[PDB]
Order: sequence, then structure tokens, then C-alpha cells
Amino acid sequence: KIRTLQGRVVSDKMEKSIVVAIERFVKHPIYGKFIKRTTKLHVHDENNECGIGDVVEIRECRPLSKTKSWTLVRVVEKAV
Amino acid sequence: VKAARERFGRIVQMHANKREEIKEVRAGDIAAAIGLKDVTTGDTLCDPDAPIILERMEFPEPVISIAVEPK
Amino acid sequence: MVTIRLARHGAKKRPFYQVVVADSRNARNGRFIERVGFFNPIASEKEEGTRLDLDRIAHWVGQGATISDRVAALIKEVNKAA
Amino acid sequence: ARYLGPKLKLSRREGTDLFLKSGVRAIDTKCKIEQAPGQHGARKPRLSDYGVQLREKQKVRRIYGVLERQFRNYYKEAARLKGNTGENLLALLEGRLDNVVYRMGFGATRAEARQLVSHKAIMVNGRVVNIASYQVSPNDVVSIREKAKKQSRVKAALELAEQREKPTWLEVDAGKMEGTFKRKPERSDLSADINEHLIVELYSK
Amino acid sequence: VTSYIGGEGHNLQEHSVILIRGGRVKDLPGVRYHTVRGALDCSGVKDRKQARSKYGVKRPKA
Amino acid sequence: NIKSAKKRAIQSEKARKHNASRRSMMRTFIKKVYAAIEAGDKAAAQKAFNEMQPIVDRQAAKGLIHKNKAARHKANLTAQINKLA
RNA sequence: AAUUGAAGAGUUUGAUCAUGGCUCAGAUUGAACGCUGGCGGCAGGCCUAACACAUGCAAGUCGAACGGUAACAGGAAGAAGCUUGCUUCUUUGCUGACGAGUGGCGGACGGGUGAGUAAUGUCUGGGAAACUGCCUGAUGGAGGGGGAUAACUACUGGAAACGGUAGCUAAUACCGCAUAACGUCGCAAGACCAAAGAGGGGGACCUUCGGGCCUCUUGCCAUCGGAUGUGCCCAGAUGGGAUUAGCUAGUAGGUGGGGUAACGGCUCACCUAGGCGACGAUCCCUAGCUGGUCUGAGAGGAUGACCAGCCACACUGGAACUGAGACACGGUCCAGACUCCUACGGGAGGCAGCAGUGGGGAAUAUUGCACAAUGGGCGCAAGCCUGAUGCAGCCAUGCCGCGUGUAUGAAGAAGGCCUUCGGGUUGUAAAGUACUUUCAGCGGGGAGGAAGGGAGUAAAGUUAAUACCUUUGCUCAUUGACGUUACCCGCAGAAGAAGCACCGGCUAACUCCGUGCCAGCAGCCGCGGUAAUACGGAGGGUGCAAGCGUUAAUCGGAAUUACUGGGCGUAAAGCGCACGCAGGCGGUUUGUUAAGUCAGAUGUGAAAUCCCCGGGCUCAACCUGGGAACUGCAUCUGAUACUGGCAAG
Ligand SMILES: [Mg+2]
Ligand SMILES: [Mg+2]
Ligand SMILES: [Mg+2]
Ligand SMILES: [Mg+2]
Ligand SMILES: [Mg+2]
Ligand SMILES: [Mg+2]
Ligand SMILES: [Mg+2]
Ligand SMILES: [Mg+2]
Ligand SMILES: [Mg+2]
Ligand SMILES: [Mg+2]
Ligand SMILES: [Mg+2]
Ligand SMILES: [Mg+2]
Ligand SMILES: [Mg+2]
Ligand SMILES: [Mg+2]
Ligand SMILES: [Mg+2]
Ligand SMILES: [Mg+2]
Ligand SMILES: [Mg+2]
Ligand SMILES: [Mg+2]
Ligand SMILES: [Mg+2]
Ligand SMILES: [Mg+2]
Repeated sequence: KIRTLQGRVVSDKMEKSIVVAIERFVKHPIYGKFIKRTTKLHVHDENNECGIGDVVEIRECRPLSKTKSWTLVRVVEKAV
Repeated sequence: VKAARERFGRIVQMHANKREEIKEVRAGDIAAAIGLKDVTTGDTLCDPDAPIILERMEFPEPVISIAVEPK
Repeated sequence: MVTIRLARHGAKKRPFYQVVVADSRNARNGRFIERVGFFNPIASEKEEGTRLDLDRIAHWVGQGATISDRVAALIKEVNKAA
Repeated sequence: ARYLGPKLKLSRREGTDLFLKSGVRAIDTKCKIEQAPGQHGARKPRLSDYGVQLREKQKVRRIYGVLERQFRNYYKEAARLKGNTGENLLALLEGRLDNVVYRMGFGATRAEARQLVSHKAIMVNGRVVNIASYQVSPNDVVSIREKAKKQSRVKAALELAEQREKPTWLEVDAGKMEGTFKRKPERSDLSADINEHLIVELYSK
Repeated sequence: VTSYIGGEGHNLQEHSVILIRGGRVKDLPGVRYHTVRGALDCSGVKDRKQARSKYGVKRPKA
Repeated sequence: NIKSAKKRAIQSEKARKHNASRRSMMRTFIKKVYAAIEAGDKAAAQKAFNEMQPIVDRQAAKGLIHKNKAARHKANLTAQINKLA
């Protein structure tokens, strides 16, 4: 298997360099509520294969630039 | 004369032109004991088992007095 | 190199070495890779006195580990000669 | 470390004989037991919960001749150990070598027995033991050293000892002056006007 | 800061060296410290017998 | 400072000077190869390339350059000497 | 078996209830101060100035890499004063060894410190693009040449630190050449890369009779593995502030060169116009992090000394060189601040190594011993080095033991104190009389921490060999700083050894006397203006005890920041009121999903600590065996009610 992660796009124009947001629900350390948690990663996709709105699958990888260590693998949903 | 004991450590004899170090100091000799805590002038340093106060010379007692303020 | 040696863990005048493998360069009671027994130069002729995980010693001795002269003597005295 | 002060007075405060003068006659009196532990001893001070709570644990301490810090530790240990912390306090307390030596009758008073333990005048299982607080296990055998086997003290000591109500969890002799802590004493076979929950709750607040 | 000088009688004056202890006086507002008798230039209380540890008075030669 | 392992200082100076002239020279051959690359003179490139290979390779063994640098140099220079030459 | 444990009280009022602050009882401390002070065991000891530093010590070591002789010894290319085989001069590097020099390995370890660092670190968990001395498994190499140089020598400069010219020499120093794959580059064809010798012994055979030659032990080159170490990447967690809301040009990405051990804006040119931020960027302030420590019933709060892991720093700022490793605590260069030496031209240095001084401070130690043990550096080894370490010195700073006696002793002495003058109390306390001798003291004896190394001798271990060399038995001498060790046995004599706080309520413990809103006390309420249990003394008492108080400090009590676990009509508290973005929350049915949630499994969660059961020091503290624990993170695989997503209502 392949340690991977879903998450939608955001920010388009960067030239084979899409950035992906990864929500996650987590319990609050003291008070117990589960709260949202965005996590923005600088992803690489050779030949701009996607764009804003897209729920995308990614995996961790070799360094490609400053804050950019994740490649594009699949895509799921796109249009608006 | 203070009812406190002291522990000898380093010892020096001023030797014309060199502070030579010594480990022992016999009777009939003079020297300076380094590091002794609360020893003022006129005090007797004796054996703790065979304790004695010695005569202690005299303290000339001043003849001139003056007020000083720290500028 | 890695080595098997004694780390002093007793108490003043009542030592208790710990046989343990480590990078020679670390401190004696410092960073170690793995413990492999103990040697209690006291205990008298009681219930225990020494203990050597000889398999693990031998294991490490296999990857080019070396033996501290005092540990060597200890191994060559826990027998394993017949 | 030891107390050292006038011993009957202590008993006089507690309003009981704590056998600090087990010695011989009287069993108290020729003391004026109670009615004046001081100049104002002759009064009826109604004392608070905290007072009796104190007085009671204070009682136990004087009986065995154990001081606060060590006694605290005895309580803390007693606490940790499984079972009614109240009673197994007394267990450690009773298992003290010096106590055992008195309980076996090798010494007239608990204080006397202590002096004995101190003077290397007692051995346990073959081994000599100096310290009064040596914790005695079951099947251990406390015996008097030959060097000082039955001299004046210990004679009279074993003598009036046997004329006292006697133990159960250990068996004495008198010929070889040796005995065996046969087993730990149970709470049933030791008591009187001595409670615990008082002295237990005291160290718990 | 201002500091109390408990005990009966004292030396202490303009250039004395002393030791401040902390501790207020519910009678002198703004006085929030005590002087520690018997440390440095501050002599102990004269002839005091009960509670000499405070007031820095050495045991009267038994 | 007054610890005879100061001879260490004087030794490493000798060392720098040694490493100095060699590593100087090595570089000046790697310079030569690119000279062709820039000039366009396709022959001169292999001429010098094949001239520097022994230097660079040796220097890796001598341990004043250590392995993959020697690798990388001739590696990507190959990748350049025949990209038009 | 194994984190199984939760107390309240005082104080607002004439009194009451509630509210609410303040205060107290507990535990803890790297403490200090005051009074007092016997021992021992284990432990702790500059928390402030990361302030400056005299002096000594803290890194050396190999002659088995090389030329070598200055000293030390023996032997002397061999000799006197004659003291004829005992000497001390003069010569000889012969041998032991060894000053200085080349070389090698180490100096990047060990030890110190907490300045810097709010994330260039740290903790947990993952990851791919890397190098890695010594130790190691494996395959082959180990050919043949060459140019130099310290030392040294002759002149010559300095006060010194340092040297300056000229000439000569050795090597495992250095550089070609040959050799060249399972190595590097390459699609391949092919190109191309290394190194070193040194010792112990020895039959013949041979010899310039130095050795060659044989053998054995080491060392050198190369490559692929291993082991250990390190570099690099991502995610979540890791203080306070919005009276800091905007930040950002190598900024964010791409391409191509260059670069490093390695991935990468690490760098450079060009091109896109991005990148970060209210899920707190930016900017300020404080801070080394964790294991853990203290408190707490827990959840929490507080904290990061001692031990161990990790990071950073080495007078200050900056920089590289050497090297496997450093941008180097006791290295180099440059600048600074400062100090020191000078024969005035010039030189030298950085205790946050150990000890120690000055200074700051309420406050923190000896300019000690030994490498004997453990462990590190070099060495074949012996050995040498080792202020790591093992010990000792100092301080009640703490924890734990023990002692400072034990029994007996009355019309209950005297003295003091109270008293209604009958007495009562101190008080079995004292004295006296029996008794004991721990610990101190004096004398004897005496474990254990020592396992090893050195000679010898016996073993198809070798090899041409009964040599040399390796292993192991056995044998004989021998290796401790602590050290007058622990511990044991003798000997004398109760002998050397009790204080501190408190006694109005909370709060365990009461009177007289002095004093008279004075002198003073006081944590809180409040005592004192003539019978003060509250001030000061005394007698008596209570509590702790070699300590006791006081102060400083954290948690508790405090459900008084309330997640657990609180409140807002009048006690502090509903915005004057509506509309509304972001966010939080969301009726009812089916299917699906499987993020949250749940279940199981595997790695993991360093050791020490805590806890359980044991074991070892006479006990305990302390030390130790094994477990439980580490309530966590990650991954794979499952479960589908609830939550969330998607589809149709
Ligand atoms: Mg004690
Ligand atoms: Mg280099
Ligand atoms: Mg030499
Ligand atoms: Mg700081
Ligand atoms: Mg070649
Ligand atoms: Mg590129
Ligand atoms: Mg490139
Ligand atoms: Mg709380
Ligand atoms: Mg610096
Ligand atoms: Mg230094
Ligand atoms: Mg009387
Ligand atoms: Mg009372
Ligand atoms: Mg009055
Ligand atoms: Mg009073
Ligand atoms: Mg609370
Ligand atoms: Mg409230
Ligand atoms: Mg109001
Ligand atoms: Mg309203
Ligand atoms: Mg659903
Ligand atoms: Mg643990």
C-alpha cells in the first residue's frame, strides 16, 4: 500500500505546483469538542493535471522545493 | 578568643622575593596562612585540645577624629 | 566501534556493573545500544552473582563488536568450555 | 533520638499505664496516676475532636517509644500495604525487634529491651542485630547472646515477664533464652482502650 | 522600603547594615517587612529569654 | 597554545598548501572542458574531457575530492560534450 | 500481585442565611537566616555576574613508520687513581631505552555551561536523495620508479616571542608510471582510477657474509556488504500579547546551468505572479526541550538542579583550513573589548574543564589522593596519558538509622512555682542503689571491591622446524587510591553527647508577677488605658527533637478560571435594539461512503524513575532481579448505530 491523503485544491496558478488543503476532525485536548483542522501542503503535479475545487489524492515524497514534498497521484471530482 | 575553630589550608612564607609554599610550620617561625575566615589581629591560634589565650600586645588608641562624607 | 562493557551502577563502595553494548565513544554510563546482563562483584555466594545473555553477546560479537578485557574474563568464567 | 524525659508523667497525661515502668511493683500508683499531669493536671479539660485524635495516636507512640518522623513513615508504609491500614500500622509497630524482645520477656520494660538491642546483646536468626527498629519476620528466632546470657537484668526481666498476660504469635523459652516469632500477630490478639481510626484519620487529613 | 524593628530596644541608625525579612504589620500600613534582630549590625534584644531565636539572643550561659 | 598538538596546526598548513595546488590544477582542467563547451569546438571538448578524466578520477581516490564529485563532473560534462559536439 | 483514592476551619452582622475575598491546618525545597548542635550511611552543594581571573593540573601516545643520538642505563670498535674482575672517567647507538625532528593515530571523545534558540530546536510518528575513522564478513591487489624536506650543519638577527640565509638526509611523508573490475562516467563501443612496508624467530642452500632465503604476526590499496555514528525531508504537539493585521524580490513555482556526501532557491539567468495570514501570519515580550521532578483523589497547576537522551554555546563579532568527522572549550586567521610581558624596537592570553581568587549575593566546598577498579587515547605489548572516573576533605542542606543510657528509687528531700496557709506541683524527676557499654575513645586482629597482566613449564595450535608467535591448563613470585577500610574481639567508665518552638480562638498546652492604649504582640480575628491565660519574666504544660523556628517559594485546601467542576432578576455579571458574513449547531426516510467514532492485529513508546513481587548492605535510606506500567503515536485489516461526506426524497 501507499501512505496517501485526500483533500481539495485551492490556489491554481503556480506552474506544476498545486496546493492542497487537508481537513481533519480532532478532539480538543481539554474540553473534548471535535473541531475542524485545515492543513495546507504545497503539492507537485507535473502538467497541471487539476485545479481549484478538485478533491485530489496525494502522497509524501522527495523534496522538490521549499515547502513542497508531496506529489499528485489521482483526482476525484472537479467541475463547479 | 572567638570560640570558633579554623582549618589551615595553604601556607606561605614571604621569602625575600618569592611567595614560597609550605605544608608545615614549626615553632619559632612566622608565616601567613591563606584563606583563614574570621581571624582578626591579636587572636590566639592554639591546639583545640590544649586551649589558651595569649597576651595580645596593645592597641594604641586613636588621637585624631574626623567626619567623612562620600562625595 | 561498538563494544560490550561494564557500566558502574552501584553506590559508593558497593558497585554493581551493568554489561551493555555501545559505541566506544559514548560515556561509560551514557548512551548505549543494548544491555546484556549484569555483574555484581558482591552478592556473596547467594542466589545469583552474574548473568550473561551469551546469545546476544555472541550476536553482537558477530557484527564486529569487541569485548572489554574484564567482560572477556567474565565470559571465560561463566564457562562455556565443555 | 530517644525520649529520655520523666516517663510516668507521659502515662499520666494519657490516663493509662503504658508500662513504661514495668519494672516491678506498683503497676502504677506511687505516681498519682492521672489527677495532676502538671500544675493544672487536676482539671477536666473537654478536648476537641482534634485533641482526642491527637492524644490517641500520641498514646500509641509513647507505648512503643517511637518518634514522629519514624512513626509517620510507619503510617505511610501501613497505608501502602494491602488491608486495613489501621491495624497493619500496629503490625509494623509490633514487629519491631525491641518490641519483640520485650514481648518475649527478655527485658523488663520496652525501653530496657531497647537498650539491650542497642548493646549488641541480641541476635536474630544466628546473626547479631544492633538496631532497635529491626523488622522481625515470621519464623525468625530472637535469642540472647551467650556473652550476656541471663545476667541480673534479663533474669528478673524474664521473671516478672511470665507473670504478665503472655503472647500467642511467638513462643519463648527461659532455659536457652531464645524464642521464635512464629507468625505476624492478628489485630484480635492485641488491644485495649486503643482505637486506630482515630490515629488513622489523623494522618489522613 | 520601610521595615519594622520589633522587640524592646535596638541600635540601628542612618548607616547600619541590616537584613530584611518580609512580614507586614497590621498597624503600620506600607510597612511590609521585618528587620531580623541579631543579623549584621542589628544587635539582639537585651536580656530576652523566651523566644530568643527570634530577636537573635544567644542562650544565656546555662 | 602551549599544547604540542600545535604541530597539528603546522601540519594542516602543509596539507592546505598541498591540497591547494592540486585542487587548483584539477579545477583548471574542469575549466578547460567547459571552455570548449562554450566555444562550440566539439573536438577540443572530448580532448580535454579525456584529459581531465584521469585527474578528477585520481583526486577522488587521493581523497581531496572524494568520489561523487568526480562522478558528477565527468557525468554531466559527458551529458554536455555530446549535446551538439 | 502491579498509579484501589477526595475532611475542613477563622474572618463582614446585634444575631441569621447566602455571596465573596483574605487567612490557616498538608505536602514539597539545589534554600537562607536566628537559636541550638553527637555520630554514621547514601545523597546534594554558585539558583545571582554567560562577571573578570593569579597559580597548578584537565591530551596525549607509538623507536613494532623514519633519520637518529642529548641525556639515563647496561653492555664498552676497552681503558686508571691500580681498590685484578668489585669500580667511575674517556670513547663506541652495540642493546635497553629516549630530549628534539619527520610520520602516524588521537586532539570532533571525555568534561563545563543555559547565553542564544517559540521552532534553523525538542517530543511522538513517518520518509528518501546521503556520507560513515577505528571493529567487522567477502573478492582480488600488493609492480616498478621519481622529486623533495624537517632534523642536521656553516654563518647570522631578538630582550623575548620567534627565527633568517645557505647546504645535506630518512620513511608507512609526497608525486608519476605500470596494473584496472562485481569500481566511476557511458545506451553501448569503450574510456578512466590505487597502494607500504615493519617486526619476532629459523633448517638447509647461498652471501658483497649487512643479508639473501624460509616461515610466522602485524600494516598498506581496491570494491560490495555489515555494524555504529551523522546529514537531509514531511506531519501533529511543544509559552504570553491583537493596546502587534497585515507579511513577502531569491519572495512562491517552473526551466536550464552550477553546486553539495546527499534531496532542495542551496546558488545563478530567464520565465510565470505567486507564497503566508484571524485554524493568528507579521511584530513584541519571556524561554533551551524531553525522559521526568513537586503537588493533586483525579483531571489539573507548578517545574526542567543532581541522573540519562537530545540541542546550542566555548572572552565578543566573523571566517575558513586540516580532516572520516569541526566551521574545532584547552586549534588557525581577521576584527573588537580587556589584561599581561618588554632591554620600548615589539610580544602573549580567554577557568561555562578540576581546584582556587576577586567580585555580586540571603546563599553554595578542598589550589586533596590514585589510576587500584570501571571506561577512553595511543601502543603488538609492556606500558604511558586520563581533574572522565574511583575515593578522601568541607557544610545538619536533605533523606535514613543510632546514640546522648537501663532498671530501681517517697509520705513524695531540699529549691522554685501556685495556694482559699490545710495544701498542690515540678516529681520517680533529682539524690541514692543495682545494672548495661551501643556510638565516640584506647589496643589488637581483619574480609570484600583483584579480574587481570609477568615469568616460567606441559597442548597435531602452527611452520621446514623441538625456534618465533597464539590459546589454555598448571606452577612461583606479585598488582589497590580509599586505608588506622568495613566488620570482629578485647579494655575503662554513665562516663564525651538537649535543644527550638509554642500554651486568647482556629489549635495540642494555665497560672502568678511586672507593666498600664505605655513598653509591646500579631498568619487571621484581635490583645495593652490596674486582678492581662494574648505584652516581658517565672513556674507549669503541649509539640517537635539534632534539630527547631522564621522567612522565601510551588501545589493543596480554592468548586476562587468550575474539562471533570461555577455563575449573571436584587450579591460582580445580558451588549439599548435589530439585520447579517465567517464560525459553531442542525428535523425526517433510504442507499452509499467510512473522514470522526468503534474493534482487533503488528511495529513502536531508550535506560533510570513511579508501582508490584523479590534479592543485597546488621536495619532503613540506599543498591538490585523480573514484571506491571508508559492512559501515546503510526500503520494494515475490520465494524456501520451515531457524527460527517455524496446521491434521491
Ligand atoms: Mg531523627
Ligand atoms: Mg577538505
Ligand atoms: Mg620519541
Ligand atoms: Mg536564556
Ligand atoms: Mg593509473
Ligand atoms: Mg536543474
Ligand atoms: Mg545539475
Ligand atoms: Mg484547579
Ligand atoms: Mg567564536
Ligand atoms: Mg579554554
Ligand atoms: Mg515543694
Ligand atoms: Mg487550648
Ligand atoms: Mg496585671
Ligand atoms: Mg507571655
Ligand atoms: Mg483547584
Ligand atoms: Mg464564583
Ligand atoms: Mg449589580
Ligand atoms: Mg436587554
Ligand atoms: Mg451516511
Ligand atoms: Mg519508562
